Amino acid sequence: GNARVTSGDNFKHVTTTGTVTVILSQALQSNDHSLLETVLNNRDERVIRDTIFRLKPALAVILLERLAERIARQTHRQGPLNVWVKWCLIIHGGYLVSIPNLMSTLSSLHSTLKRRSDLLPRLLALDARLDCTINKFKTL
Amino acid sequence: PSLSQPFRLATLPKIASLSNFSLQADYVQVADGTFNESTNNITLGISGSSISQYIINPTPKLTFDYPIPSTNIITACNAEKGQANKRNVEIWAFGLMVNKGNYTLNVITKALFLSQYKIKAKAKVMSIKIDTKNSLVIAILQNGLIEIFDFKLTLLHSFDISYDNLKYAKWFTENGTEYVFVLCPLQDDKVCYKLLELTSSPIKELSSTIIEGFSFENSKLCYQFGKLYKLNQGKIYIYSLPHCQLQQVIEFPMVDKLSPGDDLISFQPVSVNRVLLTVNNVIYLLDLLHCSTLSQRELTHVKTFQLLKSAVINSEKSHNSKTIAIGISTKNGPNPTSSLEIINIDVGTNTLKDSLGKSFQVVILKPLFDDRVKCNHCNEVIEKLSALQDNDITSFDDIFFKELKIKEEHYTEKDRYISDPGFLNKVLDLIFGKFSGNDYPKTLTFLLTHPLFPLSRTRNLLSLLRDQPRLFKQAIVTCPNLPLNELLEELFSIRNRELLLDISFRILQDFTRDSIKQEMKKLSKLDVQNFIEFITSQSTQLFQLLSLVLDSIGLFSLEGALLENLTLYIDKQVEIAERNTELWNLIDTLPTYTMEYLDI
Amino acid sequence: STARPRIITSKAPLLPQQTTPEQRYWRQYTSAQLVKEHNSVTHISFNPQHPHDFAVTSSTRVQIFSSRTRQVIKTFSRFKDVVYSASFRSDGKLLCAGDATGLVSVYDSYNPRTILLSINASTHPTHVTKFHTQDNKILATASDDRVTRLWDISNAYEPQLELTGATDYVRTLSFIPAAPHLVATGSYDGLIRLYDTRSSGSTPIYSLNHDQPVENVIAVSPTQIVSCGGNNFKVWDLTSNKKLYERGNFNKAVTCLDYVENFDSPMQSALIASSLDGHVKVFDPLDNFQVKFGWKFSGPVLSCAVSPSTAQGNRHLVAGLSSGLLAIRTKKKKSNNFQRMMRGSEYQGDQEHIIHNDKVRSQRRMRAFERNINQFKWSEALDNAFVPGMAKELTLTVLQELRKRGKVRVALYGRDESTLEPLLNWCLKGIEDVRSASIVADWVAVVLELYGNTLESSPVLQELMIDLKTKVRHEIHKSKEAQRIEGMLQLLT
Amino acid sequence: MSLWQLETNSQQFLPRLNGIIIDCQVLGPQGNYYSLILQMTENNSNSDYQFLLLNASDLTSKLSINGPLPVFNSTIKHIQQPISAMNTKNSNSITSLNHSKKKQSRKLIKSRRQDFTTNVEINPINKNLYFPHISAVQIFDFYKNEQVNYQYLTSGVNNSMGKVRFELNLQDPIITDLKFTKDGQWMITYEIEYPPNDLLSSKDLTHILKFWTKNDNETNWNLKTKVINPHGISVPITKILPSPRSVNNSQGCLTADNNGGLKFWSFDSHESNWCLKKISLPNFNHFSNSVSLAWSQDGSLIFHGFDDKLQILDFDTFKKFEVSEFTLDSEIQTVKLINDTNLIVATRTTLNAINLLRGQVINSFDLYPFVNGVYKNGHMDRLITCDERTGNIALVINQQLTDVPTINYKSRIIIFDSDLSTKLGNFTHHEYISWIGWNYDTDFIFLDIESTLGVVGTSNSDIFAEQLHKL
RNA sequence: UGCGAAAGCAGUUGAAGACAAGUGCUUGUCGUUCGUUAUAAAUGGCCUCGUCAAACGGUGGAGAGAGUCGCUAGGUGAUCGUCAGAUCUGCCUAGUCUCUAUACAGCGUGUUUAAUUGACAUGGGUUGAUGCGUA
Repeated sequence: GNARVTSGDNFKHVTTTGTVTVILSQALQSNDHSLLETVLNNRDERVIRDTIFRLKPALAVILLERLAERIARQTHRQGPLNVWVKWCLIIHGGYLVSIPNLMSTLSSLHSTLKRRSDLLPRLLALDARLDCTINKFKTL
Repeated sequence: PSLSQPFRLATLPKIASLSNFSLQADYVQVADGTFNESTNNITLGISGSSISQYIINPTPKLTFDYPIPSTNIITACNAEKGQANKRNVEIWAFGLMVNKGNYTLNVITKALFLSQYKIKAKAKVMSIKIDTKNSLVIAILQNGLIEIFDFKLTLLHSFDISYDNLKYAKWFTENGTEYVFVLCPLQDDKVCYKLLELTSSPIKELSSTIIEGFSFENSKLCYQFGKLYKLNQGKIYIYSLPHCQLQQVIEFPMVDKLSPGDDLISFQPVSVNRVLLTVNNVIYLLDLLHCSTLSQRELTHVKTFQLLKSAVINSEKSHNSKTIAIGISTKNGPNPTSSLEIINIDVGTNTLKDSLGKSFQVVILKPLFDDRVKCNHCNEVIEKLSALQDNDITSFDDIFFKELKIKEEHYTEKDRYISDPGFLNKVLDLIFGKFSGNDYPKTLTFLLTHPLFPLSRTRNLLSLLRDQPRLFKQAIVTCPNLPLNELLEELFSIRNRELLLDISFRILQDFTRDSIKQEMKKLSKLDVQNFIEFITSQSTQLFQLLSLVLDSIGLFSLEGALLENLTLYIDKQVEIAERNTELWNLIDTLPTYTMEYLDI
Repeated sequence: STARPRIITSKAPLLPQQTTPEQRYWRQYTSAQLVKEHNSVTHISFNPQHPHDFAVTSSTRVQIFSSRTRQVIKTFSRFKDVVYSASFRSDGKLLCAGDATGLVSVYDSYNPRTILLSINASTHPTHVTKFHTQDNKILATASDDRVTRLWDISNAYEPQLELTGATDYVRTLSFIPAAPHLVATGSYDGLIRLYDTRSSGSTPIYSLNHDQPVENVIAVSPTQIVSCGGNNFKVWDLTSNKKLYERGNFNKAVTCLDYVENFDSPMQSALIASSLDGHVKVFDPLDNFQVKFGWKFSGPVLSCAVSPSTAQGNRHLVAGLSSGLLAIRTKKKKSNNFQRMMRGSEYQGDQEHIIHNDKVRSQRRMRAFERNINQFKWSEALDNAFVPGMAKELTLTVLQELRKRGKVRVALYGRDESTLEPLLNWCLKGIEDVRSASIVADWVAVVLELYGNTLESSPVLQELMIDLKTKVRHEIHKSKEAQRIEGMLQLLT
Repeated sequence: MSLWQLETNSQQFLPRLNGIIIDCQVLGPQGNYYSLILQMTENNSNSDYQFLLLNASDLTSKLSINGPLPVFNSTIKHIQQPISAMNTKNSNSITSLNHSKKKQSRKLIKSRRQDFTTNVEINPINKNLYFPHISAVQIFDFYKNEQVNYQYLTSGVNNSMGKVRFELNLQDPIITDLKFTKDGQWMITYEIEYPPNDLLSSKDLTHILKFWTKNDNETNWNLKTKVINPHGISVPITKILPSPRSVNNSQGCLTADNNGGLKFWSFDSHESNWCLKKISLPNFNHFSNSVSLAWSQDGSLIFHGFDDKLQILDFDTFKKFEVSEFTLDSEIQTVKLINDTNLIVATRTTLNAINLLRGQVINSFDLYPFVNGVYKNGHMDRLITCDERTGNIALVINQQLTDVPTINYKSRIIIFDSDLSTKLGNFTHHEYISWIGWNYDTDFIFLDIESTLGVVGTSNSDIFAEQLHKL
């Protein structure tokens, strides 16, 4: 019927010019998706590091939430959006350590990252089989 | 739960009546109305000195005092704030007796003196209630008469309980309806209990019962939430209203050691099923539902401390766990000085969490059945072992194994009878005393395999064994409840590769990840650096132990040059792990014209 | 015997940011019409009565839009200078308007030609003119003179009461329901002043400090009043005279605010708030005023309005922009001889002793893949999985059902390269998704173990494997990364 | 059931019967009724017969009769599967029957694991008896001794079709645990879905947890929420404990793994669904199926017994209390607190009573002679039951042999007071008692392998009147 | 088969008797016994009671579809070619941007936490089956 399916890993209820920090802070505060999307369109890693560097630690946490939801809904953005996530953890790591709760607020990341990794053993099994057949007819 | 230090409210005057410390409490009366959880004021009647009101916080101070002649003793005193014909007023009602010849009932009205009235009481006034709503003052007399007066002390109604020599009268309210009960001694240790309802007559008797075996001379009585508490000869008797029926008797051994006559005891309730008990200068907070001592405090600077009254929390409804109680403290010295003191009390959460392991009350395997189906003397052992000569291994092993009929040098399910802990501890003590140096008996090897190895001997157990190689691997593998700190110190101090893997396997198996992470934070930075170098030179349990290390070290501590070497090793391992996994999966996994030679 | 169970559609564990019942209602305002006006549309109001036409004030004219037609039906252009209000009375018969000259004009709604009453409220601009909700005769006016006069329709020569005490422009006026004597006004002082008309008046009974210029004050309920000013809106309780909640989710300064209750939405009550940042967002008063939906427009929003509770037809959401654009979003709502011969169908047995019902309710028609599985057509059911215009979720179920039935090889025996490519084509795209990755691994494994020889002699099948090996290899990188970010995320905690 | 019309060789069908048709017969002077015997081959432990009397006119069940349908851990007595075209898990081939019979007799005699214990539940609000049949629950009324419902609680090929030949090797989801909240308005079910064989994903079992609701008047449980892979991937839920009335007014539960992890779920009104409120990390690398869980009535403390070690964890912090740890001689089978003061802990070699107030064991009774390797981990828990007022019961079953073990069994019930000081009663029953549990009244119900639920508890007118009735 | 965790760790799958077929010999079988913890395949697949249209209430979504040479990051091809690059004003993938009946899937609206109505004579006969539409 209309029951909700869920999982046990859902811990929800438990330097340089060109930086877009000004736009990013406004977009996150007002939850303006369109304004946020333009910020995420920048792909120059030098820009990404600097913007997160100047971004206020309080706003960094909600940025991680926004990226996690975008990555979970769209798998094709998993690559380009990860560098945002990786830089957020590197720069604001000290702030993230000193937070009363992480699982409830970062529940979206834990679920999304957990899902992909659980497929890892199966994909290796498929890859080995595909190599076995790919090797066979290539030599023949 | 906890007990705060007492802080002084006032110094009692040096009056002859108050000089008798055993009877000192009876001469000081506490107003019920002014003393509760939310009131910052306390009204007190000191016999022969005055009736005083004090403010408790921020600092104790005297706010009002009414002098009384020194020959008078205050038998009952109450104070309540209310509106009287409308002005906000504070009504003070107190009764005195003068050499037993005349008895005075007095009401004083103060503006928040507006009026003062005085009448002659028939018998000693024991309990006084002020009903500010109806503008009434109700007095209970020792001769059984309950007299209702106005604020002008005009008699409105008089009710007789048909019993004299009344000894106990306490007030309580239930569901907004006002009730009172009283206890009247009878002969042959009998006691008439009557419950009265206050509403043509304003007093209605609801129950009347006679209680047998209820003595007063050595009984301390107090009431809380429909239950009556009677301490007698170290036993607390539980009577439940409205019939005052005995429910429970609680044994308190700490009072059974008290010689009769010298030990000063007071009793008061502080919350639901929680009371305050005092023995001379020691204060006990007790939970009677679970029979546990929540807290204990000794007042070394005072000879005795007697509880007078306590502000009681209704913990079932109140989120506040902090309250206050009042008592009289008597100092040590040739000229003892009595002082009134206040103690702040944390009752707790009224949960079994609070009472666990704090009981104030101080084995042999038994066949399940007393008596054609398919089957699937410790002290003497200790005495024999102790009598041996020192360093006599063969005899010590012979007596232990033969007499207990043990066959193996390691514990088996058939040795369940030997699991008595006291016997094992004594044997361990003998093994330590009887043997030292490099030679220990085979009994130690058996004990190391015993699941109930005492926790007391686990500490330094590895340290005692640092001589003999074989005794480690028995201890590491099987010895129970070995401390984590010692294992971690041995983990980073030992170079033997085999012990490292076994120690790593033991640590992870028996300890949680978070518990291990905290300890490694204590370990020196050089030791962890040495461990990391060991790596760069079953493996997952060693690597998973490494991943715990990097978490303990943190970002700040780790050094870049070593990080480069560690990174290269891991990348090589990841490539190898990827390579092996591919192998593992592999293990699991007509022409139109043809030219042929015919076989003929 | 039991009826055949229906094939259950596969539902993976919930992902973040699911659609909420509140969102599903507000997405239905789909049809959008963008009208251009001469100047900024300062105020928008809805007729309280059927058909609930709404009036928009822009430049020097007031226009009434038909609800059903969504087009102008009346025009009030008699005003010489700028207009500043078009509020209807509770009866909906009259609409009042203020003017920069300060004159207040009362026209008969739907009859622009006739002017019933003309009041010269002040020499300064009269920005707010609102009819009293409970009492029909008295009309309230607030002007830049900073005095909010209470006029009476019968006596237009002198104000009935002249409230004062505001040290700045008063541009907000509100009447509290169930409290006809009370009147609430908010000035750019940052103070919300409440007045009692029963008493002598002219001095507020008390003031509530908002700390920013107040742009609009609305009384959501008899005891709760919500005021929007500066960059946030705060809800005050009069009985306690303190702010219960405050939401500053907006970026620019909130300008307009409207409240609708007891309408057919899942949310009993809604609070729409303009932002001046292009955003108009919905808040739920039942849930501590939490955001539940939002729209974005081209430019700053000055006025927002929603159809009253008893709209009785298609609902409307209206947004007013400073550029002069008006955005409208709408949620749309034989022979007698033969009959005498056949006249018993209408009867439902109301007068009979025993009523007997055995008709089985109609089940929804089953899809082609379900019918094939029910008839044990394993191979055909596989074909129906890979057909053009087939839902991705529905394709996963038939693959999961066939596996659950134990028919994976059974469906794959009688196949060649011509009929194998549709499965491989889906596998090429299905491997990417997390939900279908596990199912793709099993099915791809079987076809390889079952068609190794055919793969050698078929070049087209090989190429499907080369690109597939590329894609699975790409998934390995994504899954490996997710382990690394997971690994470092453990370091932080 | 197929009606072959022999005149034209046609046929009519009555499919989706509850079980395979052992026997079929036409019962009536005019063939009014059809009598059928159904087998329910899903339960391998026992042969579950159901007698179905159908009305031939419309082929509707005129009368369906069956007794209790428990699922024992292992096959009992001389139960043998029916004959099929192939030898499968649910059937026997032509050749395999005799060898299977011999193997079964040899297993019952020679082997030492003789566990037939079955899981059963009691509905508090209604006192109906819930039997977790494989992939379904049979709701049975023991006051009336009649079945009241049979509901499918899992996905799978359960009544979509009739499995034949290789399809008969498929394993439907198994309902391992089934429990009720103290209030009785919520049902918690734990399921294991077995993948089909000969695939890449043929070794990865799926663990599911489900929360169902129904009003008292209704008779069918409605699934409200579904958790796929609780506690992680391929990690079972060994133990389930519904919460006491004190915490969340009985709308919570704990699930415990074989890795030592605990998860506390509760019903959140705002979300309207069950969500994971609290979590404990099963990070350490120790595995054991011997997990037991108890909760104090107040709700302050929770007793978690993993392998040989018992822990007292506070509910508020969901961690060890700040002695909390208790070591035991062998693995813990069941932990139960008869009263808040007394905690009764059963290990594989003995049973003990301990005072939490004193932290000292009062009484210890030997169990090794009777329970050495007879039962698998956790089943002694469904053997031992406790009242919340009077006391607990120990059930001990023995094979009877005269001059090598024989099939027949004898069961002994022992009533124990709180702390096990005295044996209030001692009774003997003549059959293997699979499960004994405490009805919410004082009486205790117990189930026999013979499917028998016993209870242990405290003139001219007169002549004309006769003749007229005769006529 | 035993133990265990689910991963796995150890250990098995023998002898006799009878029958059929082929040529005393060979193989295969067992509604035969003793002992040990111990491929399939007789063309053979699941009933009927009422359908269709339009709504409404929750539950999910990879959204169902069409544009925009508007941006961002990639992959890559035809021909020529002074290897720098040209014409195809190249193609494809992903994100972003614009739009629509949320357009997509599913359960229910016999009473439920919530949520429905309307149409049909549920028949018989004739023609077309080279049906009808589309390239």
